[PDB]
Amino acid sequence: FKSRLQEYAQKYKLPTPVYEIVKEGPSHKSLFQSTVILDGVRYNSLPGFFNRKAAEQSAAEVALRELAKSS
Repeated sequence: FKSRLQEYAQKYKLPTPVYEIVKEGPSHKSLFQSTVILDGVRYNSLPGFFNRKAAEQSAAEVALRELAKSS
């Protein structure tokens, strides 16, 4: 959520988005999942990521897309 979406939440007077990170699977074949929670609304990233940054970006994309939908 950090960046544009963060500034948006601030302008929307919404509670600071909560970032949670979930890591599962083998130590050599691990998968990352990012969850961004904003005002009770949960934004889950896509599965099948092998990088924390990749999952985080996906989570942000979901939040942004859902924002455009609500826009």
